Amino acid sequence: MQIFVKTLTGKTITLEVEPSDTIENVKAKIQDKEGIPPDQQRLIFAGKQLEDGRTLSDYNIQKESTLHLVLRLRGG
Amino acid sequence: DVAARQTTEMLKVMLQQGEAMRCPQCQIVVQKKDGADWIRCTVCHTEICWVTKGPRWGPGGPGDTSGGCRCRVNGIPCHPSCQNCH
Amino acid sequence: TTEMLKVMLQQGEAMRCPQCQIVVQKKDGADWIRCTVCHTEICWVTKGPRWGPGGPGDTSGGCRCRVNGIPCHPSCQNCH
Ligand SMILES: [Cl-]
Ligand SMILES: [Zn+2]
Ligand SMILES: [Zn+2]
Ligand SMILES: [Zn+2]
Ligand SMILES: [Zn+2]
Ligand SMILES: [Zn+2]
Ligand SMILES: [Zn+2]
Repeated sequence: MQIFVKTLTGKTITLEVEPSDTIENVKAKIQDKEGIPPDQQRLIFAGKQLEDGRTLSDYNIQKESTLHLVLRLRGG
Repeated sequence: DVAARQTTEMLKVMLQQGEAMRCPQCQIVVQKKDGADWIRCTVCHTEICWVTKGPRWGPGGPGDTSGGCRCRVNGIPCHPSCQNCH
Repeated sequence: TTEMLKVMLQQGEAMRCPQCQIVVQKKDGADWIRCTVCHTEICWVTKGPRWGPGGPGDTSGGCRCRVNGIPCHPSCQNCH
């Protein structure tokens, strides 16, 4: 199936996922497609930060759902 | 669709509390984890002044005080709580 | 050899030219490659055409690196 991830204002990427994929797996697909290290990624769905070990299923993320990507960066 | 609104509301709260902002160049949402009063955007490499929630520099990049927070120009910090925004 | 080339394509150490579809091997260090056959400009770091059909400068297609100050990819150093 497919899910969407909001990045820049107004911009979305599409990802190829399975209901059983974990959050760490999704962040790996984001890194492959967008070049953002997984340790910098925080994913949000329906107002909740997603935990690396749970799966799209646990969070009730279905086809055409939309996640929001936030960058978590270290201060200088 | 209740999902979308819950996420919009969460982001609104993050912005209001100062826990997140939009990168002023590329408009991705960024959060700062630890460290000093500045971060560099991963997407576009813009330096961001966290304590004023805005760009550190003008369009010429690092060194360009024609815009940005102008920390220490004429000796004046960009914010009274600034310790180091680069 | 052709067998190793098959694996490089499989593994992403090679790509097909976006204009002419011939196999293009990686130029280590470089974010840009000029195809040796059709001479089109390739953005290696995004694995796509550097430009639209109008050629160099045409940001109606391609990776649009540096438009509005935004690099085409966080790892890009210079894709021309
Ligand atoms: Cl900058
Ligand atoms: Zn940015
Ligand atoms: Zn500042
Ligand atoms: Zn400052
Ligand atoms: Zn070619
Ligand atoms: Zn490029
Ligand atoms: Zn580039």
